[PDB]
Amino acid sequence: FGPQPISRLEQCGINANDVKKLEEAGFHTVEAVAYAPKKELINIKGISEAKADKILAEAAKLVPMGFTTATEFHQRRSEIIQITTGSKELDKLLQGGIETGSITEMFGEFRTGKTQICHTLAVTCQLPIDRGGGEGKAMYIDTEGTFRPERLLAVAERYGLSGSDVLDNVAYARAFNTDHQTQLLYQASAMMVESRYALLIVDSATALYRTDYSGRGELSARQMHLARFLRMLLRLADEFGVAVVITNQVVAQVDKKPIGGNIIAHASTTRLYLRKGRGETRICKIYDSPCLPEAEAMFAINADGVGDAKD
Amino acid sequence: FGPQPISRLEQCGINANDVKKLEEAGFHTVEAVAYAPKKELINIKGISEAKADKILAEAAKLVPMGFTTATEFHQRRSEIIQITTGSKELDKLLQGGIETGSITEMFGEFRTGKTQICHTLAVTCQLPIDRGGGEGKAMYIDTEGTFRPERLLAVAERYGLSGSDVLDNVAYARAFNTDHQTQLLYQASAMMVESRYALLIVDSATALYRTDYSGRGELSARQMHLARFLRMLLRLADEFGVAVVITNQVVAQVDKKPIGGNIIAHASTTRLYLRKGRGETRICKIYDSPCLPEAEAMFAINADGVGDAKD
Amino acid sequence: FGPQPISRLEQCGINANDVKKLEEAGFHTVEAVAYAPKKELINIKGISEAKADKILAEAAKLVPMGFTTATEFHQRRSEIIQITTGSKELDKLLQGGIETGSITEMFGEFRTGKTQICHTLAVTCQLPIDRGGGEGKAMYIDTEGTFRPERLLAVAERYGLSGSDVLDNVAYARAFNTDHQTQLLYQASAMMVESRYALLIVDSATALYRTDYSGRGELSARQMHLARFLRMLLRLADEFGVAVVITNQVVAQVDKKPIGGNIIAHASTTRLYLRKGRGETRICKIYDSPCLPEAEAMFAINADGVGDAKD
Ligand SMILES: Nc1ncnc2c1ncn2[C@@H]1O[C@H](COP(=O)(O)OP(=O)(O)NP(=O)(O)O)[C@@H](O)[C@H]1O
Ligand SMILES: Nc1ncnc2c1ncn2[C@@H]1O[C@H](COP(=O)(O)OP(=O)(O)NP(=O)(O)O)[C@@H](O)[C@H]1O
Ligand SMILES: Nc1ncnc2c1ncn2[C@@H]1O[C@H](COP(=O)(O)OP(=O)(O)NP(=O)(O)O)[C@@H](O)[C@H]1O
Repeated sequence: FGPQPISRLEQCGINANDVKKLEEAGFHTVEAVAYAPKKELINIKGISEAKADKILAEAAKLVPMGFTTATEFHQRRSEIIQITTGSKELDKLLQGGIETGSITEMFGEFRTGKTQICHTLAVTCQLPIDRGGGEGKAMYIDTEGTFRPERLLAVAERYGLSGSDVLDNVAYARAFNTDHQTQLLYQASAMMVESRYALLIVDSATALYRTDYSGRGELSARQMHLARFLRMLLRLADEFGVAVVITNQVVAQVDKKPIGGNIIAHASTTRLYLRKGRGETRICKIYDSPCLPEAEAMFAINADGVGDAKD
Repeated sequence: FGPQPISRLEQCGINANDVKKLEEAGFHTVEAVAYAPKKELINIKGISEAKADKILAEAAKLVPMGFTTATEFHQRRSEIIQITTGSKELDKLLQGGIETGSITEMFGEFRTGKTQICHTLAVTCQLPIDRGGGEGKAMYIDTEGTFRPERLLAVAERYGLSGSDVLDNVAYARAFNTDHQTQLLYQASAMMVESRYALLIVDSATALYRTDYSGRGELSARQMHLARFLRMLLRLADEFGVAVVITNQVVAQVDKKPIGGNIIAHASTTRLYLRKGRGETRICKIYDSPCLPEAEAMFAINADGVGDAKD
Repeated sequence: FGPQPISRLEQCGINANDVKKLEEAGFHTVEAVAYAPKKELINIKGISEAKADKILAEAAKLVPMGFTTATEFHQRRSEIIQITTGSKELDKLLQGGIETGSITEMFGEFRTGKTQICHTLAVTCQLPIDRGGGEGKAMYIDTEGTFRPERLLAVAERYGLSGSDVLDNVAYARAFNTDHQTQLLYQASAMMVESRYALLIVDSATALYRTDYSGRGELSARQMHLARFLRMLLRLADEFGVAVVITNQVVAQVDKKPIGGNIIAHASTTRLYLRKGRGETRICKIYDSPCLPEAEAMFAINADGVGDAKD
């Protein structure tokens, strides 16, 4: 029920031809269709004045904000679900868990468990609201080929759900390059129209972007392309309130650091760092998150997935 | 009491039809209606000569400057309120605080606390004049979705005010694109007609402008659009004397820098830089401000908001 | 004593009605009334032949040049006062200072100190001729709202003058748009009739002109309007010999530059560039000035105003 469909903005100014171009353009709702600047709609082989009428009409009949106090907004935030991670110590750290209708991503070294957390979340989101993760199908865009359904099965056994049913409600595709990476998101937006989603794990979203192209010159272009990809996610984030989790790679300071420069920085509504401890033990620390201060946690990696310190 | 309303410029040349177009055009006062060039009024389906009469009539009965010495002006500046930041060290830096009827904005890296300062100011402005921040409702245009009423509650507890009352006097809306960004300002101007305002925090005003469009070609257009947005703010700044605070993003030099190019530069009646120090500690330094020289400060981020170096 | 009044051109052809229109037209002298071509006077609801008689009469009794050698003119240039800047290094650069009965303007980046220099000059012009700046009241048209009387007080303390008296002899108004910008100049011309003036700082004269209107189309109009504004200044420059200083904004080359195209180019009787150096230090360099070739200078910004390199 979360969004209002495109076929709803059919007041008296949605003809066949009019709405024959908006869907194909990549608009499968009224929200993301309003959210768009005159700039957007005009660049899609429409008529200047015809397209302008389309905007104003929909906008009046979509609640396009206009200083709606703060008390009312405060209540809005109380209704937002927070997904459980499976570790009590990790849950405590997030004062509940991973926020929806936001951007939340972790980076660390290889072996640290960023890929791990994603698999665990893919299952934990397939539960009753009362048991943390609220009902809603999970989508996984992997870029590393590090998807392992077997890992999901072990998590399903811990939480005592039918593996086969859980795997029906997690959806997968592999993005293989930058242009594909962006392109895949348009398919994503269509997917969440038909059925209610809760979760995105985009495995290594930004990690592809380093091998992708350039290096040090015509990187301007990379930052532009990433920023464009990232704004789309955020569009997708407020439109439906699906929870965006991105995986990140790191680079040494050489004079230990989340890659992609700053563009990813300003995007992040919540940041996390992983590093390896002794044996199976691992450390998560918050980096940048508006809500709660910087804090550390012990947790471990069990055969059941991401759990508390077995010791 | 700060402005004179549109229905005041009703001497003998404000008919129904005459004043039926000025409001809808985006004029909710006599100040901003005078401040306008013949250019402005003429571009709004009015009559050349009819509109010209409207200008001259209002202008004579609005004190449209004309070399009113400097001693008189000096006294005017003594009457301007300076908002407190909550950190004594930070307050000292601004020889009182954030000037009203101006443009004051900070930029830094992610995690630095630009968003932080905004939330803190949103509360500090809801106080008696004697306790720094003068009485007058706060308006928050966010673009990042980094608004957290919870953060405001912690600040309210420190200063011992009713959270619920404070949240009634802070107003919120999210701008989602360039055209929306500008559009939202027209609603803003109407808002401050009905009730007395003190504060604007526009979170990431300029930060939206990078993902917004183009890059390196047809950027001319971006600068034009930003400059237009920025002049409107300034219009709003002298008209009512509401205090404008803008958040900014940064870009690496690649051969560390406030984005949007120079257009934002000339706008700024006061500039600030934030960077991260060791632990919870942070550094603010002044950049460009006509009044006081370049100086540095230690401050920290407490659970109460932006405070002094706990140490 | 600098000009001859309008009521002086009352030989035998200045009636009530005749001189009832020239003042209101914007003529408060014989100089600017003579400099005007037939075109001017005829466009102000006068009689063709009546207005023609008005021209010829005044012209005969105003010394309207007529190829007056070179040697005599050379002596005229020796009598022109040159205002001090307060920095010995900066003074040396101008072989004395800012020429009067001319157009002298600086541009640079934000933070560079163009606004700074203006404030400093506003005080330095309130002195005995022997101490640089010659006696005569200062007028400041600001467009940015970057006027700070406090800055003038610090300068007054250095030069040991009564702040209150100095502020009585600096006059201020804010121009808020193009039409206002031009309009304000007519009030200016009247101001200098009653009392002897020395100085104009027009803060950001041209800087308003970019946000003002258009962009890339119907810019021909901007050029026309600026050129008209600029010619008026020059009229004001030869008429009274009041010293015109204009502030300018800059634009990136995008393939660092004084804004407003070429029209400002030909106007400039002397040009200056500012850029930031290390710490409080700044560099001024001459651009285009007929008199002395291109040279560079170190100077600094002290709490006393614009001074020499403290080091
Ligand atoms: N079934 C399992 N039970 C317990 N531990 C496991 C299991 N499978 C793998 N591990 C270990 O748990 C750790 C998890 O980190 P891992 O998620 O593999 O890092 P990562 O995020 O994949 N790095 P990248 O390869 O760049 O994506 C590894 O060090 C593995 O050896
Ligand atoms: N309740 C709290 N008490 C103390 N510290 C906090 C609290 N909440 C968050 N923090 C931390 O304080 C810092 C504030 O910086 P922050 O305001 O989040 O940067 P920012 O301006 O939001 N960057 P952006 O995400 O681009 O808008 C962060 O590094 C947080 O970890
Ligand atoms: N009282 C003071 N003493 C010493 N330095 C100061 C003082 N006040 C301001 N400054 C600094 O001196 C510099 C002067 O430049 P400034 O005149 O502010 O540039 P500008 O011409 O105003 N640019 P714009 O904002 O476009 O008009 C700034 O970088 C200030 O931080």
